[PDB]
Amino acid sequence: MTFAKIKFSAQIRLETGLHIGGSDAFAAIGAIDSPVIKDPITNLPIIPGSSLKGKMRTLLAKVYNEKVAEKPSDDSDILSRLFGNSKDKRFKMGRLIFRDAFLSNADELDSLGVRSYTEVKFENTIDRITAEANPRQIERAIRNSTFDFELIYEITDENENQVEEDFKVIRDGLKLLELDYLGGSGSRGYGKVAFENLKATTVFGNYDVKTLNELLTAVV
Amino acid sequence: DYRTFKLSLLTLAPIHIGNGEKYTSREFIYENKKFYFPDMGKFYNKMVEKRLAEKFEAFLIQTRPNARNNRLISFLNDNRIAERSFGGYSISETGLESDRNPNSAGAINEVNKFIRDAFGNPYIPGSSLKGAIRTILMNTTPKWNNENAVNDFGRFPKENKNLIPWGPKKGKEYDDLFNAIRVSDSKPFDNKRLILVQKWDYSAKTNKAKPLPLYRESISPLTKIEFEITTTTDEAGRLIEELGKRAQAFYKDYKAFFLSEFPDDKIQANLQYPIYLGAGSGAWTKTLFKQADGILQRRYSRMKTKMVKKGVLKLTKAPLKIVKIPSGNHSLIKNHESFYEMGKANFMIKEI
Amino acid sequence: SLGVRSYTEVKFENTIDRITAEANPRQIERAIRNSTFDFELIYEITDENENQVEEDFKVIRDGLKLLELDYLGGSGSRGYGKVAFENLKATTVFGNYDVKTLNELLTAEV
Amino acid sequence: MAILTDENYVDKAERAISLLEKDNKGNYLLTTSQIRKLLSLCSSLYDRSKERKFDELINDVSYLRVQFVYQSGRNSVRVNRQTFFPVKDLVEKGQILEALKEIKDRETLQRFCRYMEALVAYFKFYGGKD
Amino acid sequence: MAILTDENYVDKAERAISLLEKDNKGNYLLTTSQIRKLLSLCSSLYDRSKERKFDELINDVSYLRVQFVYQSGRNSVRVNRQTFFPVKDLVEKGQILEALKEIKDRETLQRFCRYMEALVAYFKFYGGKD
RNA sequence: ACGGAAACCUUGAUUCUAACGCUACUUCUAAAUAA
Repeated sequence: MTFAKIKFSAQIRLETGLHIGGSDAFAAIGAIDSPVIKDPITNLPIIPGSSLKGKMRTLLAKVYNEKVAEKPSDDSDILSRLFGNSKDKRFKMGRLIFRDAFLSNADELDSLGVRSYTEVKFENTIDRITAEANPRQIERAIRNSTFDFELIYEITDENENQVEEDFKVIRDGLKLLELDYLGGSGSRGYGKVAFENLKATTVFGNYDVKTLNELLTAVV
Repeated sequence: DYRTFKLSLLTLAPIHIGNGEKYTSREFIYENKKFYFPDMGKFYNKMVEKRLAEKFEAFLIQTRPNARNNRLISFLNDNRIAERSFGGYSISETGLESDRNPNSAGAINEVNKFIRDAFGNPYIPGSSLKGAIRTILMNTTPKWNNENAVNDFGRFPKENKNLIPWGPKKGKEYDDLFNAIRVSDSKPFDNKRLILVQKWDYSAKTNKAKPLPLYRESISPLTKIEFEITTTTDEAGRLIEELGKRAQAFYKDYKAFFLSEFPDDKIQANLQYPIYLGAGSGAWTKTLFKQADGILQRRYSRMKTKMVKKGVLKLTKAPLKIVKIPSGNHSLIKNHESFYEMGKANFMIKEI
Repeated sequence: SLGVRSYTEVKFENTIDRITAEANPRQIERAIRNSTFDFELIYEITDENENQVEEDFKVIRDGLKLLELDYLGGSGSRGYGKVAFENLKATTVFGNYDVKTLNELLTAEV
Repeated sequence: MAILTDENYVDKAERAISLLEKDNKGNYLLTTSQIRKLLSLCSSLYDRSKERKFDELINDVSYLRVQFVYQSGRNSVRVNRQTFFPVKDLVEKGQILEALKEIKDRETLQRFCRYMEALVAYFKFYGGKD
Repeated sequence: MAILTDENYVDKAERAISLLEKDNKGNYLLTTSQIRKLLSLCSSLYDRSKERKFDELINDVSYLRVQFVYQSGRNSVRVNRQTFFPVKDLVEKGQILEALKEIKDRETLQRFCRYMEALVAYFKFYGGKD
């Protein structure tokens, strides 16, 4: 009925480091490593909301669909209602707004004795016949680097008897993200994240989320 | 959906996973039966408050030190400094870290670094364990360890990297087996569990160990590390749940192919599922030795360090340790000359 | 002064199919994160009761708060266009009107 | 006096690297794998000089200087029974240490970092190997 | 002699583009992804020259020259068992470094920027990929 | 004691919706011959 906005605010802590990617537009003169996406001003690593939204949608598409989902526009009611759908007039604008995650504990990381906020992992491949190695370099955000994760969920008139299902979907999306890796070569041990201090606060309108915060802490 | 396994790794022998860097002789001091590895930034900071920057520059810029101007302890003693606390870390003296003595001229001119994260603590990357697991699975499967694993359509034989399908293929469902096996990396396991082992080679034709000037930083024996292996598909789930009984089969093939020719008192015994991690373990532990035999030898036929027959056995030296297993007292090695099989470890995999 | 070389960055993204997992790339243009823009909004008072002008002030404040909590134009569902209004204040440029309480509530509510 | 000015450091890179040593076949002796850590430190220090002032950037500059004086003496390439030390000759010809000595504020620090970028760029221009 | 005059730079860009290297299949080895950074830097310098004097744009021209030199030798393509440098031959044939050296006032800067725009337009006209 | 005097081409309208810079990859192999 009434309009409200619930802001899920968390801290993404990198258990392992994170290689989001991007192209060599901020790459240093002489560096041959694959760069990580960086702020154009501070050059600190960031987690773009596009990667979070894409990985969360792909993970939830294997749980809340029970269909084929050849394309993103074919997703179910429960997912297109939150993440949006370009081929449905009722779900063109989703109720979930993701935000870019920026570094927050740079001071703490410096107090921990860190020379640079990004590291260069050397990593090779071995031929199984000739035993000849071909090394390369991958740039990753360092471990124990927290980012501010802000997600905004609107509660309009259509958000009757569906807010709890949306909360469940958001919770299990974060759970699946913790169970999986954020963007990168996470099949070798990258991108492992953990969401800390996960709480929901009504930033606009009137809504009681006292039953949501305890249930957030109880599982996630 | 996802099956998560815990892999507990217990090193039975020193394990080295380098990063390309090397401590030169002017970065560590051998004294008080320990190897101190000072941080050069803090070293410079406390020798600019003591006004010895210029002679330090002359000590490090120097291109050809003869015998003793190559050691940092020589600089420390020449200029009368006794303030050895500039960050860093210390490695307890093994005893067996090197032939000759750690003093005098030759000693240890280079120490291969262990892989360390941005905070300076060591860890085992998940890609190293994944490479070992991939070698185990490929070498124990007749559809992957066959004649199709070589690519003779070229100048020299090389591995058929597309024998196991990978990558996105146009108009085809995803068929990547090893994207499902998501091996994570360890946690920082502190700098107190490292030693300075040296590479020795044992030739079956000569029957004596030959030391080599290749010194490494390796994890001490009897070190417990924990990895998480997340699997998403049923095929890779069956493969990982069979990682034990596949490691045993791979080790049985390896023992009947290579390790049987060497004296049984050098080859170690297994408490848990065998595995070979890190550098210096040998080429056969990193290859499909059923197919790579003949090709790998021919790669080195025209070099000075010729590979003769199937090669030599890599046997480092680290202190003997005995485990009070609930069966008796199991010594790690069967020889009194303190000869570990470098790069060996054991593991147990559960389904937590 | 912050050493920037371009006022617009290029964000590289990709889209991967759910069946074949092929990454079709793309690149789009973004404004720099910490850019500021001069925002001027002029409100006119004619035949409007004190209750009406107060209601309009409340609606303007709620509009600015909603713009802060939502995204300005673009692909804001993926972390775009998040704006915040700094040094927000109201000064009567024409006529005589008291905006002391309006400025106080503009600084409080923001 | 100063060795680096905003009008000549680019041209100074030309004279610094054109006189580097070379094998008999004509290829260069220095490779990017030897000066990788120095370039990373210079890039990070230039990146941090934008936001953070110079009164707490002195230790990073001292670390960069000691790293230069380490990598110059450490790296060596032996060709045809003849040893050579390419990073030391790069530092000697490019006057890297003397430029590091004159770094006193943000502007000269950024000029030195851009000089390092010029040196590596032009080294890649004339066939340097990674 | 001036290498870029107001009545020949488009023709020079044509001649340069038509003279670039090619493989067996008749495709350009240079791609716009390799020269994207240079194009962005040239565009930013162009729209900064409209309202800002040249005496405080020397750093931007210096960086632009450094980037051209770097990207000339950074990227290469392995074809027919030999390595090609596309941006290097583009710079050598188009005399980019020679136009950069002669940049002295605002008009020469803007002329060089327009020459680069003509070069990319013509490169895309003759089948240059992305 | 001007075919002249009076007349705003003005009112509202987000260049917006969907999209993981993704895929496989152990910083690793070789120790001959002489003594």
